[PDB]
Amino acid sequence: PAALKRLAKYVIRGFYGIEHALALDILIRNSCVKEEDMLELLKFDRKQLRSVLNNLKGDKFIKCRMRYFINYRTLVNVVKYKLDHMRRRIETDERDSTNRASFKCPVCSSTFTDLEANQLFDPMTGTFRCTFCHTEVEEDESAMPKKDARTLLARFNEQIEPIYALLRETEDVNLAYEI
Amino acid sequence: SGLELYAEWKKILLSPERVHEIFKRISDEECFVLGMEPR
Amino acid sequence: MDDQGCPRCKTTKYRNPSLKLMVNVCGHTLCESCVDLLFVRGAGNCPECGTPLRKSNFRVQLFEDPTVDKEVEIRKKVLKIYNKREEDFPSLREYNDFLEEVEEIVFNLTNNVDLDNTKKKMEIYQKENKDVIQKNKLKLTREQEELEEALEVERQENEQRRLFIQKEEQL
Amino acid sequence: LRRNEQNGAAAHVIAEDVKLLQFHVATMVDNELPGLPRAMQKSGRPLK
Amino acid sequence: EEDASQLIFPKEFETAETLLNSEVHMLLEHRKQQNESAEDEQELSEVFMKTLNYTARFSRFKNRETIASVRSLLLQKKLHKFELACLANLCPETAEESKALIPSLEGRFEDEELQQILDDIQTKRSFQ
Amino acid sequence: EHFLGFLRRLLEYVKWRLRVQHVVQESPPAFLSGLAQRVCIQRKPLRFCAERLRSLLHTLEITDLADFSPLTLLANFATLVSTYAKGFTIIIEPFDDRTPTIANPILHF
Amino acid sequence: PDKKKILFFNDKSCQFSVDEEFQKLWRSVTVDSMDEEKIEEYLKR
Amino acid sequence: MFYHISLEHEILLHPRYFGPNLLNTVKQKLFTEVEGTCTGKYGFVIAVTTIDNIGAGVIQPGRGFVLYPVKYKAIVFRPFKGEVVDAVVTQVNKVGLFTEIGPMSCFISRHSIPSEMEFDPNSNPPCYKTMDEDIVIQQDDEIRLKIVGTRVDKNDIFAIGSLMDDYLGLV
Ligand SMILES: [Zn+2]
Ligand SMILES: [Zn+2]
Repeated sequence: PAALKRLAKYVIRGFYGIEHALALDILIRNSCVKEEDMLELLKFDRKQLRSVLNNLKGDKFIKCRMRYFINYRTLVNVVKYKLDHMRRRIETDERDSTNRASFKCPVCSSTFTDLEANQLFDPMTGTFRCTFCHTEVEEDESAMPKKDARTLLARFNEQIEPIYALLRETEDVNLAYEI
Repeated sequence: SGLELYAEWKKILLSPERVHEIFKRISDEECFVLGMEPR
Repeated sequence: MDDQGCPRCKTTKYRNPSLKLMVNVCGHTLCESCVDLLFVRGAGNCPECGTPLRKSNFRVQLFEDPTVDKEVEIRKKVLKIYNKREEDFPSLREYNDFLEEVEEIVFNLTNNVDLDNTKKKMEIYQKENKDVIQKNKLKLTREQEELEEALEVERQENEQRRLFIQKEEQL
Repeated sequence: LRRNEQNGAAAHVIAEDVKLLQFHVATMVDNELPGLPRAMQKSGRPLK
Repeated sequence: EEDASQLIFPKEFETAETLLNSEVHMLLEHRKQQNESAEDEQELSEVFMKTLNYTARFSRFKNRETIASVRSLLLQKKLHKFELACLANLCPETAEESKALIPSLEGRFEDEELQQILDDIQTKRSFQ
Repeated sequence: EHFLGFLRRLLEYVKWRLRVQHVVQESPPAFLSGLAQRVCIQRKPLRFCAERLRSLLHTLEITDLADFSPLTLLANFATLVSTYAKGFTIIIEPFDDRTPTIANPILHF
Repeated sequence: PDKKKILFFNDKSCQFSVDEEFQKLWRSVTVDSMDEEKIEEYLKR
Repeated sequence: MFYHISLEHEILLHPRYFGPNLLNTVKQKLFTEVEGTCTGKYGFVIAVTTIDNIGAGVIQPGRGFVLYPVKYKAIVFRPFKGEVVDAVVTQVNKVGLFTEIGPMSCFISRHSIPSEMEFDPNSNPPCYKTMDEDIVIQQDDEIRLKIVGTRVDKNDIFAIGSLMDDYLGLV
């Protein structure tokens, strides 16, 4: 369980905030953890401590035992679950279906496909003319900006992907070990 | 109760997302035999 | 199946040990997920060194060195020609020097100028595509056929040995 | 609510505003259900 | 999604018997032979001659029996009938071209087989 | 350089042959034909692999030969595959007896 | 707590915020629903 | 692909056509608004040759008209993606090559044209040619192209092609 303790030192570092992390530090020792002791030791607000505990309960990071005295032990499957969710976002938002360079008319900010301006394509000018106004078309640009969001995300998602892939290899080294 | 539903065997109050994910897994034959046509 | 991991769309080799890698003209790496993710975004643009892929040249094999893939494919395309056996030469030193010339041509097509190599290929390929290259294509086809026949003869003999000892026991 | 759980709120304002959303969306469709204190805008006008 | 490279036709194309540029060309004058008789009729459409002026400038074969045989040529072959019409209006001359023209016939027969039909085509096609 | 390529080819083919997840018995000419068809290694350069690795390993002044115990083994294995037939037997085992939950594919010439 | 009490502690300087961590957390839709691990393994297969 | 398929249609007759020669009046009215007006779901209606049967004319309540269902066999052209075809060039531009197959329009993007055939705006007819000028593809030239994608709008069909593939060019 020492490895899980170590993975825990990383995740608290990697994710939880000081208020959470200070409480999570106490969770380090899985020998005995009462509610009165943890309250007095942390000197956190009782309502607020109950909120954090309730939050940790939501993680299933703590298994309450009715000794009434209580005990709190690890039940969080979110680290691997969250890494899988990261892989799922990496795979859907980041991908761009096509170049999608539809003509767009700068005067009326109307959006066209390469197909839309093809019917418009004006053979006397060797270029593409907008529909109701003969002003020349432009790149898709702001219109239909799936790529504009994806291009920024594409790169943001790849950085997050190297960091999370390192975290996932550490998790597999722990998860494979315990079979 | 009012706009919420409780459940004791530990008296939880059910979430719409939870019961929604529960429903998301019923196959198309038991849902059919309980009446709800899946199409 | 446990290599460092796919470059572009890094998921395949780390999770699934059920893949194979395809090399390009410049010869680095591409998996099937790379193949499809690359074809939808250019179809013939190398992930790193941007080599100008002629007709989307890609070749799927199962090795984990790119120079190995390069040497295997080029070695096959060279040894389709240059088929003079030891039967075809008068002496032994000429045959061993001929195999060393084949190694020279493979290493020249690895990194050197491909012009003098192709002129040497023109001369030898013409002068021996007259007679010897097609003849040895025929002979290598005959030996492939007879090796497959001999392996099927071995397996018929093993099945007969199994079934005859079973019929010994039951009889 | 989008911005309030966009930043990780205290997970307690979220209960009393999820009940607000549940009430407001159960207010548009049917109001004459017993209990559920009625909503009003004008001069004591219950919602239609 | 609808690609003839992956051979996805709508299920309505089961009784979709096909033809090539010459059989189109044949009846196109018969419709003009319909405009000869049956008077007191208005002018023709635009697409009628637009296709007729196109597919009459280029033909794939010459006359009736040239095709009446080539359909009997592919008659005994183990073919999808979609296959015959694709190369009937291709006129290829090398077998790997035809398999570069078709993403689907690499693994059916010997290469020279369709080349022999390609030879059978270039033997019957009277070039000028 | 070419002999390192030669051992590279032989190593990758024996490694791919060992990947088979069922027990396979062969005679050594069947293994030589599988070699000489699918990774282009003929018979006489596969006989002389022991002489070549001993001369090479004498050449490059390298000191602690215990570090080079596997490759010599492989090279010596090559010699046997290219020498004897009809009396010997190449049997491939993907798994043995005492080897639960552990990949241990071995190769008895 | 702003006025009730405050605590001095050591959490270390090696803390990594990462990219869109809050946004990733707000997307744990399954929550307590079981069989998500079975789903996670199926997506990696 | 030129197909010879069977489909059906219905005609609304105005009550001033009843009486003798009622039936043939359905025929003339059939030819006009069925052929020479191509649609999007079935392809291109070129010409009809046979009309199988005319159903029973149902008098709809009010509004006078009587509807007779009809069944006919009409040759139809419907091109598919991935199809290889011979085309004629109608206009040459720097962004690409415009070709046309029958009534259908077709665009070839320049990136989908081999680099050997560079664009030449300098020639009075804009064209595509090899540097050696072995071939000079221009307007009204006959070429073979591969359909990369197809379109069907209201009555007009379009496709998009590539010359990069093997065995393409003048025919
Ligand atoms: Zn405009
Ligand atoms: Zn990949």
